[PDB]
Amino acid sequence: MKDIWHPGERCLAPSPDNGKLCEASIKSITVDENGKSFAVVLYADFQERKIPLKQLQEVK
Repeated sequence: MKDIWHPGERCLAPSPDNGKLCEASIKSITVDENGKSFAVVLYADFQERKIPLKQLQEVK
């Protein structure tokens, strides 16, 4: 809850290949009526995943 995420920012997100962390970029951030926040994350081969915002991690 301490991280502050902006669209366009580099992040670490669960890879679609193996689930391990890999570098990616935030395409958009959405908050919904339940209050849950998620990012649309874009990976290096242009795959897209819907990731809960709390699952992202800052790049090392």
